[PDB]
Order: sequence, then C-alpha cells, then structure tokens
Amino acid sequence: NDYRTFKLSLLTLAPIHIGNGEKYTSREFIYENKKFYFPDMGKFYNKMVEKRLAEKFEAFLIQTRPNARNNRLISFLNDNRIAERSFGGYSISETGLESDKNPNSAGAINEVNKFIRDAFGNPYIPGSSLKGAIRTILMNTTPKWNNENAVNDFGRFPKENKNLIPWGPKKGKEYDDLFNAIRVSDSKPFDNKSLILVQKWDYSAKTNKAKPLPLYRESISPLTKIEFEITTTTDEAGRLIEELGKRAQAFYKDYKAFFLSEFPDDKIQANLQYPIYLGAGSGAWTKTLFKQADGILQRRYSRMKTKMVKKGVLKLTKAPLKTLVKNHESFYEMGKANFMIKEI
Amino acid sequence: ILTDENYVDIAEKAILKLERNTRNRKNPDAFFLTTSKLRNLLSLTSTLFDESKVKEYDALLDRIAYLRVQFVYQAGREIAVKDLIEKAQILEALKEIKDRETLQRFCRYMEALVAYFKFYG
Amino acid sequence: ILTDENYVDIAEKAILKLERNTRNRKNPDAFFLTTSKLRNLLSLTSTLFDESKVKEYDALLDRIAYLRVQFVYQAGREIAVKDLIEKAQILEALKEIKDRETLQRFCRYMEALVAYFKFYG
Amino acid sequence: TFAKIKFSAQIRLETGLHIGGSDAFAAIGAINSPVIKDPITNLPIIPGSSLKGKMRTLLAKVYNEKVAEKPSDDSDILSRLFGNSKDKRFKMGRLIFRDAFLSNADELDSLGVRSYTEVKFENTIDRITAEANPRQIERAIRNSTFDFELIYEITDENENQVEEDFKVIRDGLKLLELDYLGGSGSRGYGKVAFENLKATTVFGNYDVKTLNELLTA
Amino acid sequence: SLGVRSYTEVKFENTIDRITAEANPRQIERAIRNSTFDFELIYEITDENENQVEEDFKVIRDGLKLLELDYLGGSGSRGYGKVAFENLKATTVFGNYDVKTLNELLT
RNA sequence: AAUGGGUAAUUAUAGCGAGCUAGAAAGCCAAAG
RNA sequence: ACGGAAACGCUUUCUAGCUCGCUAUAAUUACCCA
Repeated sequence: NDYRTFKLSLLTLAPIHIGNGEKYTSREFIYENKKFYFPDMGKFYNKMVEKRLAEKFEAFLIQTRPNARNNRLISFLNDNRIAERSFGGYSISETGLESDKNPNSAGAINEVNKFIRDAFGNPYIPGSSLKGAIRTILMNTTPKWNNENAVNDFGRFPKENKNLIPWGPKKGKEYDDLFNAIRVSDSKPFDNKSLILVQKWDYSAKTNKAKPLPLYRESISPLTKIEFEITTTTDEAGRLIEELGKRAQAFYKDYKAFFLSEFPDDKIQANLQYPIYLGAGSGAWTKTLFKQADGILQRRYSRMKTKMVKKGVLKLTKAPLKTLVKNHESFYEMGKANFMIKEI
Repeated sequence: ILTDENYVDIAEKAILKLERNTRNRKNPDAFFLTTSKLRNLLSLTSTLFDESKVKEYDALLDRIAYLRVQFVYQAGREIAVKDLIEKAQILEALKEIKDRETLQRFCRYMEALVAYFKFYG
Repeated sequence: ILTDENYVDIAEKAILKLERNTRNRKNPDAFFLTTSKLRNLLSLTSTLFDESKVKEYDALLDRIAYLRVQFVYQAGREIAVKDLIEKAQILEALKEIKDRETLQRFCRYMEALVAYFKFYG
Repeated sequence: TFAKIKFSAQIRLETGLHIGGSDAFAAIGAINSPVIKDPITNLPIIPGSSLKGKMRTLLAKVYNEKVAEKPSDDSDILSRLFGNSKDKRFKMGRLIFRDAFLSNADELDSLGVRSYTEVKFENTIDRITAEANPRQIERAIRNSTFDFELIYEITDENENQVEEDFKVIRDGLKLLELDYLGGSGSRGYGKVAFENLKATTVFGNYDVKTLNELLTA
Repeated sequence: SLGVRSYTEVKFENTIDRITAEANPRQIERAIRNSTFDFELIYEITDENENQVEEDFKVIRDGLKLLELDYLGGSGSRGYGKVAFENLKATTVFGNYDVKTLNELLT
C-alpha cells in the first residue's frame, strides 16, 4: 500500500473564520445576556405573527433611529414585552471586547458572517479549506511554480495560468496529478462553544492607527486542537508533505520579510510550531503567490476602498488572551495557525 | 401578477424601466442598483428554488413568509433596492405563492432579474 | 427565424461569422468562445429535446420561458457567449417556439451550433 | 450446482460524499453540481456503478501483475468477478452490485437535520489577483448510512474459487475505506466505514458459516 | 400524484481510462424506482400432459424467485434492474381448473 | 471627532459528450430425389 | 358447379457484455462610507 497517511495537528493562535457565504444582518440576533442568540428567523416571524405583531415588525425594520442599541432587535423584544426565548438557532458567548471599548455601545455589532457548518449545525473545518492553505505553501516555496504563473497576455495580470502545476487528463500521456495524490480529509465536527465573533481591526502603516470595520466573522477561539488525516499515494507527494517542516518555516520566513516587515513588531505573533495561514482574514498576500503579485494585485482597485500604500493594511482582530499575543490590547492576526505532522 | 409565458418578459421590462445614473458620466447609464445588493436578494430565493424540489410546500411556508420580511428590509436600507421592488412588482408577486409551482415561478423570476441586469450593463 | 430546410446552414454560417482569436498565434484562428461554455448552453436544450418527445407542449412552457433567462445570463457573464447569441440569432429564435415541432427545431439548431464548432477547430 | 449468496453490508459515511448529476435546470445562484438522487424521494443515492468502478480500479493495483491500460486486460481474478467484453468465459461475471439507498432517514430526522443534502460553497481562489470563483456543490451528510446489497453467483465452475474470490471482495471493500467512492476525494468527500459485513444465502444451498470468519476478521 | 415529473430518470455516468485517467461520459435513460408494471402470463393446458400441471408452477414460481435475485434486463451488474414481483394470483380465464388448491404454491 | 452603517467583486472555470463486441442465426421450405 | 377446395409466415431467441460523473479548486478578496 502506497497510502502512507499523516496526521496534521492544527492549532489555532489567531481566530480562524472560514466559509458558508451567508451573513446574518443587524436584525437577526439577540444580545440580552452575555451571549448572542441567533434565532431561526423562520420560527421568529411565525411565533411573532401569532402575537399579532408583524405589522409593527415590518415597520420596525424600516425604522432607522439613533442609539443603535435601540435598533438591534433586542429593543423590539423589550418594547413589545416578549420573553419566551424558544426560537430556532443557537447561541455563542461574547468575545469580551468585540466592540470598540464602549460599555453603552454593547450589542452594537451589525453583520456577522457565519462559520462553516455541516447539516447537523456543528462547525468544522473542511479539508478543502485546509488544502488551499497547503497549496500556497507548496506553490510559493517551489521555484518552478514561481517563474511565470503569468498573465498569459489574455487579461490584465489575469491568472496563475493553471498550468504551472501539471494537472489534467493529458490524453496519450500518463496521469501524475500531484494534488490528487494529497488527500486532505475534513476535520471532526467540534462544538460551537468555541466561537467568539472577532471583529476586524485594520492596522495600516503610514497612518499609525487601527480603524475597525463592521464585519464580524464567527470564528474559532484560540488554542484549539483540530486534526486532519492527509494521505498520499505518490513518491512525489510523499516527499512534499514530509517537507512541510522546512517549507512552512521557509514560507513564513519569506513572508515576514516581505509583508510583515515594515509593520510594527509587537502585533505579530510567535510561531511555537510550524506556521500556516488559514482562511478569511489573512490578507491577500497569503492567498497568493506573494512575489508574483506586486504589479498585478493592485490593478483591481480604482475605487473608493483602494489598497493604498502598495501592500494592504495588516488585518488584526480582538479576542481574549490565553496562555501569546506578545502585545497589549489583544491584537491577533486572523489566520496565524500552527501545525505539526506525524505519519501513521 | 406573473404567468409562465410572460414572467421573463416582465423582468426584461422592469430592468429597462428601472432608472440609471444619468449623471456621473464615467461609463454612464449605469444603474444606481448594484450587483451585490441584487445577489443578496437572489440568495434568499435560490435556497428555496432547490428546497422546492426536495421538500413539500407544507414545510417551506415559514421561509416564504420570511421573503416578505427581507425584501422589505433590503428595500428600506438602500433607495436603489427600494426602486427595484416597485418596478419589478416583487412585493405583489410574493404574496401570491400558495403552491410549489408558483414558488418556482417566482424564484425563476428573480433569476430573470439578475440575468438581464448582468446583460444590460 | 429558421425553417426546417435552412436551420443547419444558418448555424453553419453563424460559426463562420463568429470571430476568432486573431492574436495569440498558438494554434491561431481559434475562437474566443470555448467548448465548455457552449456545452452549458446545449445542456439546457438537450433536456428539453427529449422531454418534447415524452411530454406535452402544455407542460414544457415553464422551462421554455427559462431558456430566455439563461441564454441571457450566460451572455452577460462572458463576452464570447455574448457574441454567439448575436451572430446565431438565438434570442430571436427562442421567442418563436409556440409548439412541439419548433422546440425540436430549435433544440436541433443548438446541436448544429455545437457540431460545426467542434468541426471548425 | 447453483447458488446465489448475498453480502448484506452497510455503508456508513464519514465526511459525506458527492456523486455528480448534471441537473442543467438546477438554478442560477444555487447548486451547480447536484448529487444524484432517487427521483421519487429526492434522497442521496450511492449507485452501484460508482461502487463497481472503484473496485476494479482499486483492485487493479493489487491483483494485476501487469498494468491494464483497459478493462479486459485484467488478470482473470478481476475478470471472473467483474467481467470482460473481450474474454470468452468471463463476460457475465459473478457480481451484481445493487445500488445503495439512504437507510437512516429516521435517525437523521431524529437528530437536528433539516435537509438530507448539505450544500457547501467552495471558492477556487486565483493565486494571482486573489479573485474568487465560487461553486455550490451538494453532498450527502456526515452520518448517513446506506443499505449495501451485493449478490455473488456460484455456478458449476466455482469448485474452490468461492473462498479465493472472497479474499478479493474483502480486499476491495477494506480498500475503499482507504479511498473515496468518487466525487472530489482529495478534499474530504469520501471516507466510509463498511459496517455489518454479513454474507447470507438467498438461493441454492451453500454453507456460509465458513465465510463469516474472514469478512469479520 | 407524488413529486415525479418524468417516468424516466436520466442518470449521468462515465468511465475512467485506467492509464491516462480520461473520462468518457454517458447519459443513459432509466425507468424510475417506484414504478409498478402489470405483468401477466397465459399458461395453457392442452391435455397433452394431464399430470405436469402442478409441477410446472414449481418452476414458474422458482423462475420469478430468480428474477428477484438476478436483475431482469440491461446493465444490471452495475446496479440497475432488480424487479420485485408482487400480488401473484393465478386465475383461470378459459377452461375449468381448480386454482385455489394451487394458489398456496404462490402464497 | 463621535455616531450611524458595511460597501464593491466573483456565483463556477477547463475538459470528456460515450467507446468496443454482436448487426440476425437455426428450422419449416429448399436440398439429398 | 369460380385453376378451384383445404393451409397462422410460423416455431426458437435477454438489446446484451465491460465502464467511478470524474480531474484540479481555502467562501475569499479590498477597507472604507455617511
């Protein structure tokens, strides 16, 4: 059997938010206790049309009043005197900060995203999300996979070409397909009592500040052990998983000196293991070939929200401190994760 | 109201009847309505157009009631979506579902709005 | 418009009248239009060319209305399919079905487009 | 003699699988790669064609001394089990892989499951310009299970080849535990545990008590 | 009356070349799962046996037990087929032969 | 500065689209007479 | 007191064999607006 497995022990330092596309709006959650209750809004409006309130509730959603605590749907269940709390959905506890340090402004989060969940509702990290993190470590370190993932002359700085890495049917030829020979399996469904909804904190250079954003990202608490079973079938893939001890160091060495250099140092976490950058909030420079995207990635922004000062502002969040941050005021990195492999 | 033989030509007319940015002559005759606000509306209906195939109508009538919530709510936020639900008679058509085959007719009606919006500019 | 005695010679002319990649001389005179974007259009019509045999026309007029949705929608995404529905007068022919024997004539018209596209390069 | 025996086994899913279906009239802003379904119950189905297609290609690396390049170049231990079209005595071939249907529709309704097919958004990220390309593929859910029927013929040629063939069938089923039943596989989507491997007779007379010792070894 | 649109499902299906891993797809049509088909026979008794009647049905009921185990037509070693014979009832239409003494063989 | 808010983009891309084996045999008849 | 009378184009026969809907793909990017 050429199926030599592995066991990639993913440990999160920064909170990791990944997938599901959808997002709750600012009328789809309840903050009464220190938890955010996200109801099943099909069961909300059904239970509330039975209380003869759907005429006022439709008028409640077109109501743009100041003092945003009186807009976030706790005030609808306060002013209309409803205390049953029997609705579909779940609850996640508060981050602790998860607003910009104002006690009166609590519950003033507006749009959370939704972390990826199976049909049982439990969160998990899929293997397809974890494999896109390995593929950046494997593309960036390999010299052959950096010389020209060119714009092909068919677009403006258009695409990796999709042919730098050999893949396909290749009629007449054999079938190598290196990344078919790396089979990242999905993680076990863990519990949604590890989810905290960190808020984005854009810390830019040349304007030494950390202007927050109205994005929430239900994401995993730090110091969480998540396991992936990665099997390989080829000698060519059996080397490249074994070389993650060299390349994930050499990627972060190549990435600290490229982008994390010229940022102030106290925000940046320490590794403690082999580092990896998982989805949703690790900037564009960890989802890319970071040394072949300097004149190409900034083409996409002739807008009001442009990526000024070349490389975009470092993406930080706020979450409670455990065991790490290496700076006061709780500045994590949104995706600074750590793994170590072992073969089974 | 929309039958099966007209609901795409209704949605073709509603995009044309929708206004454009007559000022700001930088690629002009563009809409005030944007693609991402429009795809937030279809993201509600597209997850019912495929649970109409699987499930009964007798279980979907909780979220079909919720489409009148959020088509109103998205209309209240931005004035561009406010014009869409007036021109494309969506709030009229949403109160007229009553079975599976109109739910799929309305959810194909929202896809016709996205299609011609992508087509016309 | 397309009759029974010409709709293949119409589709033969429309592929020739469609443009080619005049630049990028690596197997040149290739189309901007690709095979996989073209087979996504025929995948709509091929599942009606065989339900025209089985079912009535009186039940298929919900999806025949939907072919004007997605031939517009696929034209809005990529500019190569945008040229196909202009050269091959598809949006004109799709509004002219009205019975079974033109539905099968249009669905054989889409197969004639795929045939000559595979033939000419 | 003539006997037909039956492998009433049970597929259990882990990180449940995708098995494609075209579904052209599917949607626009929704599922563009649907799972194949029973057209009357709309439940996820493991067809036997993708169960039989793995077990020739997974056992081609174990029971072919010479590399195949085609079916009907296999090594007469796969041919007598599955079948050829360019051999003479091994065309009809000792395995009827019946389809597997979603068995625990009630256990999934006992737990908190809304729909039997979860939908996952997947986002091919371009590695220059970082621009996205989402897809919504549809898969069966994690703790689904399937009634896996399999019928074995014993004609007037299986003198002692019944035991030799069952070393093969419990070499392809315990290798699908190491492989992925089609779909994407290299991104999860496949791992399965064949619970309750249990032979039985449905026609003829053949002692199966010497068979339920290597199936459950 | 159920959710069935068409009485024939079309499952999509391919094959992978063993070297070069190329797909070759096919769309084969297929009757849907929960159909019921009216099945009848005509067993004539031409007065040329006079004792073989009671043991021909032991072959017929055995023959219908084998189609419920084999596949009845088509690409059946990859899943398809699998008929199931229900509600068997032998009733004489012409002639005078006692079938209720025989209807226990069909059960 | 507070405060009120998110905003735009992508919605699958590239392929394969079936291949091979069988294409009517044996009786009647005719032949052998 | 019809080149007519009498005469089943009939019996036997699985549209069948073999075939993974597959291959690659992080729900992600930009950070501002009033």
